[PDB]
Amino acid sequence: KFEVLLGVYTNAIQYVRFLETALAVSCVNTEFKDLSRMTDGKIQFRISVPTIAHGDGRRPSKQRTFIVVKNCHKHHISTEMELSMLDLEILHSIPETP
Amino acid sequence: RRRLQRRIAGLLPPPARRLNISRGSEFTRDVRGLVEEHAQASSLSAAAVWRAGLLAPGEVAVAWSGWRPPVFGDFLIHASSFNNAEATGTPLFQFKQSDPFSGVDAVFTPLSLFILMNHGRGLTRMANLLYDSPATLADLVPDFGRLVADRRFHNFITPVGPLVENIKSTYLNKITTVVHGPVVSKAIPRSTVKVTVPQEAFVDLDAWLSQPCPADARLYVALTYEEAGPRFTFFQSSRGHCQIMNILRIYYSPSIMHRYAVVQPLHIEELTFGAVACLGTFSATDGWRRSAFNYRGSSLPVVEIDSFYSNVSDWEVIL
Amino acid sequence: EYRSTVNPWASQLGSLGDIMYNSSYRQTAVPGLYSPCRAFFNKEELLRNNRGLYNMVNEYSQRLGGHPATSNTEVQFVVIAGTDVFLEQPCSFLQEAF
Amino acid sequence: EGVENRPFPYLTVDADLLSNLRQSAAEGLFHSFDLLVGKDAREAGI
Amino acid sequence: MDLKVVVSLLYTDEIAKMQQRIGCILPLASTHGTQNVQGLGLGQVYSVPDYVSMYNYLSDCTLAVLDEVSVDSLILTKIVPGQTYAIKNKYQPFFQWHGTGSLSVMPPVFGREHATVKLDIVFPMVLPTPIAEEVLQKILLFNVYSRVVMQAPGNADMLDVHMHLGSVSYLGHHYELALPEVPGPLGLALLDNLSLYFCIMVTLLPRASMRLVRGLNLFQEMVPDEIARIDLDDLSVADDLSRMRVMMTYLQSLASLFNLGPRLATAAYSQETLTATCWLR
Amino acid sequence: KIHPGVAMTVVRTDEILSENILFSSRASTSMFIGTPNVSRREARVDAVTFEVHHEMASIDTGLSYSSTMTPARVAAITTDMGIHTQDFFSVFPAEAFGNQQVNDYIKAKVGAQRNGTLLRDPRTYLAGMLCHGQQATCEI
Repeated sequence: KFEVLLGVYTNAIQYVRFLETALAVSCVNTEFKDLSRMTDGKIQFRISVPTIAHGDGRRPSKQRTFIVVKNCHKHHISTEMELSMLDLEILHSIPETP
Repeated sequence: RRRLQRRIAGLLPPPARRLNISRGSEFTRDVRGLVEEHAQASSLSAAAVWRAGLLAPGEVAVAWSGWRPPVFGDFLIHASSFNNAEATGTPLFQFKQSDPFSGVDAVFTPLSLFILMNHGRGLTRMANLLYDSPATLADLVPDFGRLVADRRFHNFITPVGPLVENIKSTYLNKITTVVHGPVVSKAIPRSTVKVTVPQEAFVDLDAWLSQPCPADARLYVALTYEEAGPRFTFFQSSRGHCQIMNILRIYYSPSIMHRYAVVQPLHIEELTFGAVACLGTFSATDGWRRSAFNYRGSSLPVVEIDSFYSNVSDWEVIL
Repeated sequence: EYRSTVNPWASQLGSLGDIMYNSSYRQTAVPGLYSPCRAFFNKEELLRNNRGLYNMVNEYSQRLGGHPATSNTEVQFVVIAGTDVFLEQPCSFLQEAF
Repeated sequence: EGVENRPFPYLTVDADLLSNLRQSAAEGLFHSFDLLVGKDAREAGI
Repeated sequence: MDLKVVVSLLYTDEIAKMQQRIGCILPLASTHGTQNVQGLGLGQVYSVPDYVSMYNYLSDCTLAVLDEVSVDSLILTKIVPGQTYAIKNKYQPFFQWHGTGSLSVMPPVFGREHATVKLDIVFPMVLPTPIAEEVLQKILLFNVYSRVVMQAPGNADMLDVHMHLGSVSYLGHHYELALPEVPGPLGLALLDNLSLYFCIMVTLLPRASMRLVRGLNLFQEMVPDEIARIDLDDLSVADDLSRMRVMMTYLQSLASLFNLGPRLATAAYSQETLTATCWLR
Repeated sequence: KIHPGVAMTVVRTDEILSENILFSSRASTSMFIGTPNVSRREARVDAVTFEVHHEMASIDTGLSYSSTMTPARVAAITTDMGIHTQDFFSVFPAEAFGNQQVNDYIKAKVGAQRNGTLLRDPRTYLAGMLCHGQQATCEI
């Protein structure tokens, strides 16, 4: 009287991309192939403010201009996977056996 | 017998130790194969992984040279104990904590370990500038003044090699130290890390003596117990450990008289006068090039050991 | 404005509350317990948010700005890990209990 | 305070990023900014 | 490189007893490819046992962390000073390992039946170095304080020497030692001549400590008392020479044995899986 | 159960497990997704250990706030909003009275030293370091 096995199943890990999900609506992306080379990023705004001419005697603000810059951030992520040396000594050989 | 020939045909060829060249200007295929070293990192694609030879067993080779890979230590520490603006190559000192299952470690820079020596009684400007509150460092050790008094501080601090990677975490920092092996950085563009030891703590021992020129000049640490508190002096010496203990007794012979004069060893545990340990070997020709460590407004002078090979040893007492 | 305090035994600078609750919190303290009064009595926390409004709104969300408790434990401890512990807290933002 | 003022070719976006600006720079939403009022509001010398 | 050693010889209980110890280390006779059953460690030297012969055999021959256990073979890998290894603390006196601690391979003092597999594969005890020197003191002083109460029972109290010498406390972990209460006179037990080596070391020491300060300053003469300093000054020169030679040999060999010998050095211990990334040192 | 001369005012704290709503406007930041790099970081004889890396570099392209995060609903409350006052005999275990026999009388009459197994956050402790839920520590 035997020991049947009725199936050997597994899950298919579906790929998830950042540009396939809808969180990417909130930020515009760019493949910058050498990011570790970059030590500091910078973007610079110049906001030339207009002014109302006033007839009452007040201290009048002249032509103002804000120069605000925004420095980039750096996020470095890393997981850690393992591989048996028995699964590499067969990978770096050539077999002649079924 | 031909299958075994094909097996040995991959196992026969050693690394090219010599290569008769005709011109250096030609830069042949053979001298290029002699000089080329396989990298430890590549882009995450099958072509770059297969060409970097990361999947090769034991070593890296695209498909034994004297190059052994380093072994790293990973330490989850309290983020208030460590300062993230320290230099990359600085040696660290793990304190073996007394609680059985603590998941947070206690490491110490020689600046971080200095304000343990001071509080209870240059560097002290920088060591008080880096750590604004020494009371958060004085409770990492549960009983510092007790453990110093009965002379059991050396067998509780174990050196863990110089830092290489420090991710700036908010509450529970994680640091990477080369606890043994070639001190080389882990970075996406690989660069050199130099072991930074402060200059007023680092005392040279080859020049303190003032024709045999050896290859490697090993670096030593020295936790020594004095009357003003314990000290951490870093010794550079070209001679072996059997020579370093004799010359360290010769170097510290006045301080044994001072410690015997200013206090009296009325107990039996006060007999030990410090202990030293080897921190690793570096080259004797180009070692210990002096530099600076610039913090926000002050800078202490630092000595920078380049091409360091961390290999820590257990403490050898000086008496 | 018609009185200075509702109790002088805790509101004063050297009162009983500033005996037993005004202690500077350190991660390496030997009890390690969580006291919910320490957000109201720390002089280093009552003057922590004297910086401007947008620079308090910035540091409110960007990190665990001050005194969280460990969730999913039996007794409340102050956190030391902070890896998967995400929580916001208005009781340090506006210093009032309900 | 960490900002350079060079005669850059500034791209002219159409965003409404003037709204609550002189009050936001006062409280300190910007980590580093330069206010140029009067003659300082010029495309500077090269 | 080729690092496997295939020692050829098990039934189901012996296999299952070998599988519980499938990660721990054991000494090999020779650094060769295919070995025999006797080549595995401590079966010819620990079967009266003594610590000095087991220590000499353990520091002498090579070691090996075993990997797999077959029906007839024991595929095991030797350890060389070059590369790094992964060892597991599967030993019956359980001592919690911590990160970056020097691990010592000391021969089994906690009984033969604690660390053996009677097919007789006698594995050595791999326990950290401060616990190693602490347990070595607490078995050595126990043998001394048991021999003095087998000699004179009014000198030491047996209940006094079991409160201190039966408890090791390193890093908060409190350990209790399985100690022999009846070691038997005239030796015939473990640690029987190492505790007797020490007594020859201590006896000839005040005869020799005066011998150097007479031969060869003021600081070295204040820390001892006066009576041991000015003790005899008149002995037979050949007898003094023989005592000096035996004292120097039993000083140097005892000190090399008080160094714990084969010293591994772990880096990253993980009690989630009980493995420690070690190497030879 | 008679009144003392004082009137204590308890303070608790309560964890409210919420379910937040993160809004973030379109093209707020501008990220620079680098390339993945695998690096071998532990090569022992049993199993080599790879550590892949990745680096991104976000930068906000607006001046004001461009995200918001409100709670939507209370999923649950986790702390029992009850009466578990913490004891100062665990917070300050070094402080003691003059007599020892009044000390071990006070610590026996109050619920002193009920538990001493955990003196620090549990998450920090390794593996193998009260039937209710998280107890809200009252504070008089």
